[PDB]
Amino acid sequence: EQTERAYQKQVFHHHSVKRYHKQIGMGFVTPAEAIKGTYIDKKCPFTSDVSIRGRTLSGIVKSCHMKRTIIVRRDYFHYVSKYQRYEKRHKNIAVHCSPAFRQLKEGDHVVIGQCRPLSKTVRFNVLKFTSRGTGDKKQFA
Amino acid sequence: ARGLHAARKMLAQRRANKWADKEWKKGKLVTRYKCNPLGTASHAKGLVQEKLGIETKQPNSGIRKCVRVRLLKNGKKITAFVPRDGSLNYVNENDEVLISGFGRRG
Amino acid sequence: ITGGCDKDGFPMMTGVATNNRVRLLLDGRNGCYKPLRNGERRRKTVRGAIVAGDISVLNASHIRKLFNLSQKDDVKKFVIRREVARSKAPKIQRLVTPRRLQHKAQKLEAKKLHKIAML
Amino acid sequence: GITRDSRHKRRATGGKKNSMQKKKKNTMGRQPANTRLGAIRVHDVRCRYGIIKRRALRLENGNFSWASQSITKGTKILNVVYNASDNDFVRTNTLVKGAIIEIDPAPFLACISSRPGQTGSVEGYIL
Amino acid sequence: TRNLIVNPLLCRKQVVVDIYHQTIVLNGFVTKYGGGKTSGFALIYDTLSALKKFVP
Amino acid sequence: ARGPRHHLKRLNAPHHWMLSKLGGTFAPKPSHGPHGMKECLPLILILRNRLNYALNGREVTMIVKNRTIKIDGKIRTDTRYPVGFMDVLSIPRTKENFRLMYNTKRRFCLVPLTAEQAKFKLCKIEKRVLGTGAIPYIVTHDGRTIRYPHPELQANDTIKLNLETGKIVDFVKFDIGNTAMMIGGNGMGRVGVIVKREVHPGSFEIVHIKDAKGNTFTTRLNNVFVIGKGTETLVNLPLDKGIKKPLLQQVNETIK
RNA sequence: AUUACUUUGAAUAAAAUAAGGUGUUUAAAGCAAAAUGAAUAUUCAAGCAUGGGACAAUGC
RNA sequence: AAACUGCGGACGGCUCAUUAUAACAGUAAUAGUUUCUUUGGUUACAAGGAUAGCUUUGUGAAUGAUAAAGAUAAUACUUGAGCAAUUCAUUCAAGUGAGUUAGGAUGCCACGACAAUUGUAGAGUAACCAAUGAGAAUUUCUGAUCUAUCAAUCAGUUGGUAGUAUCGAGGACUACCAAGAUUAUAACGGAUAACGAGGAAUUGGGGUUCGACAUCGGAGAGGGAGCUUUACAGAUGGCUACCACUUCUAAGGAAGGCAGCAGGCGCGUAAAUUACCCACUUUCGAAUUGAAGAGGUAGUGACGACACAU
Repeated sequence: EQTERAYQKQVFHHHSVKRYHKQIGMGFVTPAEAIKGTYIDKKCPFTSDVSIRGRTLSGIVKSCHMKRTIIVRRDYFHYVSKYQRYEKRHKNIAVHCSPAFRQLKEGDHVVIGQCRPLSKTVRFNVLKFTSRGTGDKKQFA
Repeated sequence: ARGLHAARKMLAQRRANKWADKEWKKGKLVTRYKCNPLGTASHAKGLVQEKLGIETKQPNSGIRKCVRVRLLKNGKKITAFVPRDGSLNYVNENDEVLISGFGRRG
Repeated sequence: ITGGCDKDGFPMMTGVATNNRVRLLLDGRNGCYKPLRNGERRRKTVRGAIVAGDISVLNASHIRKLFNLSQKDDVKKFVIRREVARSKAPKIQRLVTPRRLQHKAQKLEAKKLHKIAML
Repeated sequence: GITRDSRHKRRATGGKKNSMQKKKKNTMGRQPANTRLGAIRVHDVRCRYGIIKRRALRLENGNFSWASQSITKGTKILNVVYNASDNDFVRTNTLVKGAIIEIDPAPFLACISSRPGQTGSVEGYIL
Repeated sequence: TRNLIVNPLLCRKQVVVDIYHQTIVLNGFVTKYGGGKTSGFALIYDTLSALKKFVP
Repeated sequence: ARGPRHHLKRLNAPHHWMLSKLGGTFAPKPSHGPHGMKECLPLILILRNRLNYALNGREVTMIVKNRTIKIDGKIRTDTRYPVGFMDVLSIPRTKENFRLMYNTKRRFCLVPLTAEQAKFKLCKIEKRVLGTGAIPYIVTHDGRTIRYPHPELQANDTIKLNLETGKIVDFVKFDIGNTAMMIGGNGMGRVGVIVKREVHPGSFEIVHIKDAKGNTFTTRLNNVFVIGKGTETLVNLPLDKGIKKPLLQQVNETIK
């Protein structure tokens, strides 16, 4: 929590300090680990000053090797008019992951939400996740 | 490959198989502006240097009057026919001559 | 002395100091150039402060001050009246000059009347 | 001039971009003014849309604050001690936000909490 | 003949003339195919006060 | 495009401006004001096409600058003033007054306003915000900012505005029992009674409107301009009474 | 439990395509005239909402 | 008339060289930024110098060339008298799906006004809140021609922290830490006789080819680069330096950029008058009036389309 050069503090800090947390919008519960946890993240959708605007997508987590940021693979089908047939496609999206989702791992379906640009590529935030199977490689966030 | 989701191969197969088209490939390779003396140009302007008589092919028997022309753009040497009878007298050297193909396309 | 142009009518700059007219980005800031555009800095070959051979040619509010012209006298006779064959006093600019019942009627002393700040 | 566009960067795949247009004024950039310790000297910059930015070059006095006592009085800056970004900023005594500096509490360790290159003044609190 | 309307603000009347063969300004004088019948658009400004100022 | 544009092309203008395709190269771009680019009709169009007073734009300047036309309570002298919704028009010189209301045929219509009834103009509130110093206020559909309104007045209501006094008279809430004139897309120009509203938190709120004869259509919430309460209309509706004819008696009648 | 599919809508620049009307004398044209502006039909591929779950994919 | 001052030439017109997820089309966001103009609302009986236009002396062949002196005004530049918004630290807390949010309060810090304003007869100014404006700009999702005689590509590169700069998020930039990012669903690279779209030619259906060019969006003004003015320009019918050209010449020197409108050379199979007018449409301006090679008219014109002679 406090191991870097600068003093890491919440964006909205107020003396009781209290664990700041705001309520996200259209029917997303606040994670339990975002309340009792001692972590500090400046880009979390709940305990920080980043909102969730219009677009909202979902995908499968494939990479869990970057700090507080994961890559979600979304697979769809593209329709070709001439041949009246579809074709498999995919796109990789870099999504910021808050430290609240402690059990998040590669290969788990994840719902992501848009926000203001957080990095050069990361502009989506993880909202909720669902557990799935195992493949002997328990790579977490 | 007939499947509903199998559109990747059918587009790949059609792309590869289109290159065997002798005429479609000709109009897409970079040789019209390189190997064809006319190129996309309808006609060509040049100068007359040498006059030829090309003997007709085996079924026929005669001498076809012809000229050798060097263009003003590429500078290559090409052979041109005389469209009418006795027109070799009218033709001269170092004069503007227009060359535009024949009945068959190039 | 004073300023002056060059043999080719190129002003000598009191700022720079050269013996042959040099070119620098110029405007009306030092008078040597008249900006055509807005902020037209032109590199014009103007002379320097040196007076060497190339230089060759070396060369009522405020009307309330023409001579102590105060205001309260309402003097339209103190103001110059050169005559032409008309008696022509130029004007009397912003002051308390005689009429002054357009100024302070509503344009300066309505003012809480033509400036009302109310509830 | 300095620019802040991504047209000169590389894609996530390592593919170098190709230039379609020259530099534009909408993505301007200006050199930093490392606010050092010296006589008060602030230059006002003419930003876009006509707004004015106060660029501080050298300051000595900051309006520090105390949160446990609710008092905000100015105090003279002594020297830059700790910076969270570059230790080389300490030697130059550059005044930037988050720079731990020491002061003598004559009217009362301080951390600068403003942008002297933008606001034009130094303010902080008590650690 | 035809249509007669009076402008209440420009002090003029708009009329449509039809030929069957200083205060009046005649424009649009064209005939049919082959000649003969001719038409136009006569404008009358009555008083000279409005005419001298409502004119290009 | 180094900055804001000053010319509007003839073919880029909104289609409901009745402008021809061979009339000219450019169209009169409305100046900035209370109404939007595609939500307003320029004053030049009204006095050249809808009223036919001026043959061309040469005589349009010799009318508006003569302080002859009053927009709402005040008077405007701009040749391209943005004249949008039903804000009143007054020309005392010709003893005729109009109103810029919509119609079912996707246009702007000029209903006749009598002298007595031109003194008021209903305005739809766009937002309610509380400024600094605890001074709340509202902004209406023409951008008009007024002082302290009723504390019950919400963001999406309608108010009865006065011209000479510039005061509030009556306000109608947005409910399930009101009548509205549509100002949007497919339904714009229609009059009906709000019967149901469905709210989707993510994107939009959608309402259901049923006509007087029983026709039902659907539109977005931004397009709901309340015109009255309890099947009552506070303004004079256009010639076709704002009802939608389903093309059944459009081609047939126009033959005869 | 999503997705796909399927049905309805919302909103969506004009011009252009098909055109609704209109004797530029016909026609190309024009939206004009003797109040009308077509509801004008869209818009491939995506995005939002909704009725249905047969055929389909995702692990319990 | 002038000239000072204000506004405008960042609109408009032209061309398609660059450009291969770049731009562009639909779509969602700006609770991540935002002006100019316009609209609604709010917050001493009058100080001071100098400056053009004005008068007088010149230079050189001169450019929209040029200096000194004597004067002369402001709604040009400042002084001066009757809260609004900005930064920081603390706190109280109601619309919205969504906010320590609009908003209020506490304490210093900074700017701090409503022209020291104007016609005898027909308004203006200074900041601020909000519309403008679906506007401009950044950004989300999907979608693009051929090529494997292109299979591996990237090191500011991928992520994090702190600062810096910007109008603003952001490796946009700097410092420290980790090794990460993409790829057979074609990454990386190469080609174009590649500006993209609405659309055009032709089709029973399916499709193939074209789209520089009416309109919208992008870029540029011979080639890059750097800046000034201001609300918007990295402006080029603005400037500065170099590269390549071109002009007058008193031989000392000066500026110029027709991918604007006519016209010329060259290139070619290939394409028109060195005309008139702001009267139609519209823009700019101190504003009914001035200007507009935009726009309209006039001339050539067998690119084409319609009717019709012998």
